[PDB]
This record gives sequence, structure tokens and C-alpha cells, in this order.
Amino acid sequence: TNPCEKHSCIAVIDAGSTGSRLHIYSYDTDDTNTPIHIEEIWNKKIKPGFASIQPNSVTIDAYLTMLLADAPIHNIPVYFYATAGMRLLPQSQQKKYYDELDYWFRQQSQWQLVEAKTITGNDEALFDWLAVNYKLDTLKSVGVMDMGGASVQIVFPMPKNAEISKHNQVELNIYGQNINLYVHSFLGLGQTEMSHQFLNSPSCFANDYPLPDGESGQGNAPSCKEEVTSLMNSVHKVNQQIQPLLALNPVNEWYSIGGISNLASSQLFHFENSELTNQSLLQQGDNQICHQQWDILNGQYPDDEYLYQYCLLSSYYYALMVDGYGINPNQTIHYIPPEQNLDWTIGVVLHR
Amino acid sequence: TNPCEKHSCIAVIDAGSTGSRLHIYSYDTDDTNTPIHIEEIWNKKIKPGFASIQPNSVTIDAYLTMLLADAPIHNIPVYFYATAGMRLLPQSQQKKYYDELDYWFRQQSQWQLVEAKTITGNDEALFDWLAVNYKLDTLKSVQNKSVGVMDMGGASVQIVFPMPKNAEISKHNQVELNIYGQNINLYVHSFLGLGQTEMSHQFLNSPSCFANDYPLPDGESGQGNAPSCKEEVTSLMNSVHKVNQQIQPLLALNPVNEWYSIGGISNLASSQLFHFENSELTNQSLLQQGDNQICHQQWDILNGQYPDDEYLYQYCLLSSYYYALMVDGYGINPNQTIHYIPPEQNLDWTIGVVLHRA
Ligand SMILES: Nc1ncnc2c1ncn2[C@@H]1O[C@H](COP(=O)(O)OP(=O)(O)NP(=O)(O)O)[C@@H](O)[C@H]1O
Ligand SMILES: Nc1ncnc2c1ncn2[C@@H]1O[C@H](COP(=O)(O)OP(=O)(O)NP(=O)(O)O)[C@@H](O)[C@H]1O
Ligand SMILES: [Mg+2]
Ligand SMILES: [Mg+2]
Repeated sequence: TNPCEKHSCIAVIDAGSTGSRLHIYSYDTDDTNTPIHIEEIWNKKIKPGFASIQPNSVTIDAYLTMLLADAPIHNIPVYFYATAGMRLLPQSQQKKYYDELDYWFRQQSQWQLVEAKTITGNDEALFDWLAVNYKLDTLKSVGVMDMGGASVQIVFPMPKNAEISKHNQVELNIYGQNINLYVHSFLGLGQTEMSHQFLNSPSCFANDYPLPDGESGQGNAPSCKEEVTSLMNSVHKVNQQIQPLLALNPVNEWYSIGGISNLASSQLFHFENSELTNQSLLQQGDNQICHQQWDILNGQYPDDEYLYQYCLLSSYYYALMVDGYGINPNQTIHYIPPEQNLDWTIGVVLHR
Repeated sequence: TNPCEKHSCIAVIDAGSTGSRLHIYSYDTDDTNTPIHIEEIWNKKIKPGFASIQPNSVTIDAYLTMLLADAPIHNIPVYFYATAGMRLLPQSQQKKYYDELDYWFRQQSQWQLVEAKTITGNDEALFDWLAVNYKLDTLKSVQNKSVGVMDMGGASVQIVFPMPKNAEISKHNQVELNIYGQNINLYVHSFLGLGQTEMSHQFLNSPSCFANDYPLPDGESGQGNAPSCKEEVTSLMNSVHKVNQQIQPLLALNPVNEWYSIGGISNLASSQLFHFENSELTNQSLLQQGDNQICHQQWDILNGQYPDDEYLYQYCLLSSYYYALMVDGYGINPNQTIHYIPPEQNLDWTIGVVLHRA
């Protein structure tokens, strides 16, 4: 039975840097017409990222058709929201994608496209916080981090302030509560973009890993983390931007979504209760990957295509959270299990 | 009538991060079977980069078909050499591309594929140096001058210059060539991630790096100022990559008399926004012109003037970045002439591959 016959349904597409995810949600609304009882009734992922394909009609039509063809239900509103992958492209180039995508939607009737656009990382951060808090049942101090492929977001409660950019603040009324959040997104600090600066760094790879430029890995996670910290703080000034704010607005519980949940759940790392600490993350990466002999390690774990980057990723998450955001290395960080497929798209259901 | 009916020909494909370029060269050989009288007889360039497409047989087949199909001649050795766009990928993901590429060529009636592989940046640098010094005719005789070459690519940058063998420098960063009866020792270095595309992804929300009121992706407005943009880019060059500490001491010990640059810098310098004489720039002049003509302009006004240039929005950032890399990184004097090659000449490192007998 189609839930959309009897309940509001929308489709939200998270067009992320590494792939697009369609979610169809059914929901009801309460007496202020705010969604409740939100349920995902369909999901479909496809790779690669929308911003990575050629922006011509044949390629874009094929991608959208592949994304939507097996949806059991249709004739519902669609929000197509691209994130940091598309943010990396100039307007002129993004325009080619949206002109072809708009045309494809206009030329068909199975989906009612509401909006297709690149959202800002600040909007993305708001959606991240709403989606995680919706799932946690908190909406009736929680910080959220989304560790993406091309950007990362951080978002936490902070009273409305005149000294910070209006761009970095959002005020929300949800289930009759007033909420003010600081939002920030760091474009270029997502895992794929960041990693392109460190691929010839021997400290960031297992011993004897073959670096692209012919040297050998000689892994050491505290050294690799220091290198990544220079990108975080000397280049993007993460610490200068975030730490004074977290100082004055401490966060009681941290939740993370994005690639860190895949790292933490992989067979190389050992965490309980879907949570980690930065100290443990760094140590595990240092001892289980950085200090291992690559050939031997690669032979032991042949079915993890991310294995080669784990010394770097563990060092990078520590640099970002501890040296960037100022989070205590012993503070618990909850991550949402990957099986949940949780991205920010719930936040779009809610806001609107 | 091909010149290939009367002269040896080779195809060399530069599979770069931003696109692929097929060159076919005719040449003769001298008394050692070394190529001489090298001439480009065909060139075709396509976009996007090889490494940016999905590695299934359909896409690879369309791509290669579009690159190779209308070439005047097939029964010639081919060298397919990918550079920094493929280096960004782990060996396992690259293996997929080469598997299908190898398959595809084997279905071709004539093309004799000699090698298809990803080259290191150090090899790319050796080819960069050979290609430019071949065009300058400086390879047949010992020079009274040191010629330095830079290749300003989209995903890596190379720098290469003469340097006597140094047992204190990694063997990886040194190359001894023998060509045309001549012994040449070079320092080579490639900086992966400092190519213009990869670097730019770190600075897209930097208001100093874009024209006034340019719509930055996270919703703030451009407010360009090239020296400030330049100082930001310098943090990536030096605080992250330590370019100044790696390169400047070496150039102090091994001074270069003439600098040549190839790569996308020629496209920037050749823009109608810039004024340069004799296909040469200086970093001071590039930074000043970017500052005046882009950083300090009103984006809506400037875009309305050049609705059809897809690169213009980045010219404040690129002017600043080239200065950061060449001056604050490599220590090149900002008033020193940097020779660039007109884009129409299609000079990339692929001539170096013709001379690989070096
Ligand atoms: N098993 C894994 N271990 C470590 N990282 C992983 C793993 N699987 C996927 N990733 C990466 O996790 C990162 C975050 O993935 P994801 O959150 O899907 O990014 P995205 O939404 O596509 N990017 P963005 O547009 O910036 O939000 C990406 O860099 C993936 O490449
Ligand atoms: N018509 C043009 N006008 C201005 N800039 C251009 C033009 N065409 C190309 N470019 C710039 O040049 C960059 C590509 O330089 P190029 O040296 O071709 O890199 P590549 O060989 O593809 N990358 P790599 O693998 O690292 O060597 C492009 O990203 C553009 O920024
Ligand atoms: Mg994402
Ligand atoms: Mg190149």
C-alpha cells in the first residue's frame, strides 16, 4: 500500500560529492503543520557524485533516470539539493547541470520538482543538526558534525549574537521551542579534498605504502596529524573560528554522521556503543594501520577499499576535532551507525 | 598524404587531470636512433580528465573513441601517460581504468599500444624539461646558461632545473639524462595537490580571492585583494607543503638563468585581461594586473562583460596563487622574466616522451 495516499510524502535528493541519495519520506503534521511521524519509505543511492558527471543531456538524463526508475511510488514533490561537490564548481558550470536537470524534470510528469539548487554549507549544517536531533528524539546542548567528502559541517546551540555573521546563525521555532544555532561549513576540508594535499606524506601511510611520487610510507599518526593541522589552522583558521565559540557555548553531547561512521564501523577499528574518543581513534589508526607493513596489511584485509587511507583519516579526524574545534581528546563522540543511512535530508522535511 | 608515410610517427597521449590531449609526432632519427626534426602533425584535445570518468567499458570506450577515432593514422606506437588526476587515485582504482583501456586498444586494428600507465610527477618533470629544451634547441650542446622549467598543471605542479648529482638529495628527485651525446643532471620535484584545480578547492570561501560581490559558495561576498589572497595561498604552499624550505636553498646553490613555464598558466597569461609582451610575464606584473582587472572589480559588471569566459571568475585567485607558488614558494624574483609558450603551440611534456631514449 502506498503511504502517500493517506499521508504527506516528499522526496529529498542529497546530491553529495561522492554520490546521490534519494529518500522518500511519509509524515503527518501537528497543529502548527510541522512534520511528525517521519518515516523513510524508500531509499536509493547511486554513484558517482552529480557534480562529477559530464553536464550534457545524455549523461544527466541517464543519471536521473537510473536514480528514480525503481522507486515503487512516484507523483510526489522532489527537492534536489546539491552540496560541496557542486560548491566546488563555478556558477557557470553549475548552471549547465541545473539547466539540463530542470529540463529533464519539466519534460516528465512522474516527479514534481520543487527546487533543484546547490545549498550553502550553512544550510546543510542546519539540516544536519535537525536530522540528527529528529532521530535522537531531542526535538521535544547537542552538537552535530557531518564529516563529508568535500566539506565538513559543525553546528551547536548558541544565543543570537550581533558580533557573528548572520550567515552563521539560525533561529528556528520547532514544536513550539525557540532554538538558536551556530552553523559553519569548511569547504575543501571534507575527506577526499583534504586527502589530495597529503598523498606524498610518508607519515600518513602504512610502512612501505607506495606513494604516488615514488617514495615509501613510514606511518606515524601524530606526525600525520600535525601536517593535517597546518591545513586546518594555518590555512582555514578552524581553531580561531570555532574554539572561542565552543568555549562560551559548551556542548554536552557530540554526534557525528558522514564518513567517520564508515571508518569507525570498519573491521580495522574497534569501538563500542557506536561511540569513539579522538584519543582512541588516533591510537587505533596509528597502531593498526600507520605502523604496519603495507603489503602484509593489504593482504590481511583485502576487501576494504578504504584501507590505504585509514592512517591518514584517523589522523585527519583528530586534527579537525581536537586541534581545529578544540574538542577534548577524551570526550565521547557518538556516531550514527552506517546501516541507518542517515544524512541531513530529514532536516529538509522539517524546514520548510 | 601523411608525413607518416615518409617519416617515423608516434602518438603520445597526455592524460591530464583536466582533459586528454592526443599528439602525433613525425620525426627522423640520427646515428644513434635518437629522434630529431620532431614535428607535431596532429593534435586533438578532449575534456574532462580520464581519471574523472566512471571506469566501466562503455564510458572508457566512448572516451577513447572520441580521443582517437579521427586521427589521420593508427599503425603507430602509442604511449598513454596519465599524470596527476590518476595519481589522486589508489593503485586499485587506477587498475580498473588500465584494464579496460588495454582491452579497448586490443580491439583496435592498428594502434600498437607500447605503454599505458600513470607516470610519477618526477618523470613528468623530466619530460617537461626535455620538451621545452627541445623547443629551445638547447639539448645538442652544453649550455652557458641554466634553463629551469615549470609545468603549472591542474592537479600537480612540476619544477625541474639543472643540478650536479648530489648524494645528499634523494635519488628520486634527481635524474641523469644522456641525449644527443650530452650528459645532463637535473633536480625534479612535483607537488601533488598544488595544481590549480586542487589548490583552488581550499580557497573558494576566501573573499580576498574573488571579485567584489562574487557569490562565494557559502553565501558571503567576494571582496578581492590579490596580496591578501596571495598570503592565504602561501600558507598552503609553505606552512603545509614546505615548498620554500625544499626549493629555495636548491635554487640558491644552482641558480637558473632562464625560466620557462608551460601548463595552464599560458592560458591565463594569454587572456585579454592581461597585457604582456614577447610571451613573457613577471610575477609582480601578473599579480598587479589580476589585482586591478579582477580582484578589485565588481563581479556583476565584469561577468556581464565576459559572459562566455568560464575561467575568468578564478583569475584573482590564480594570479595570487602563481605569485605565491613562484615567489613565496620557489623564491623566484618577482621581476624576473618568466617565459610562457603561446597556447596555440600545444607544447606539453609529450615531446619529452618522443625523446625518452634520454
Ligand atoms: N569505509 C569507509 N571508511 C572511511 N571513509 C569512508 C568509507 N566509505 C566511505 N567513506 C568516505 O566518507 C566520506 C563522507 O562520505 P559522505 O558523507 O557520503 O560524503 P558526501 O555526502 O558524498 N560528501 P559532501 O557533499 O561533502 O557532504 C567520503 O569521503 C567517502 O569517500
Ligand atoms: N581557455 C582557457 N582560458 C583560461 N584558462 C584555461 C583555459 N583552458 C584551460 N585553462 C586553465 O588551465 C588549467 C589546466 O591546465 P593544464 O596544464 O592543462 O592541466 P592538466 O594537464 O589537465 N593537469 P595535470 O594532470 O596536473 O598536469 C585549467 O583548469 C584551466 O584553469
Ligand atoms: Mg554529505
Ligand atoms: Mg598537465
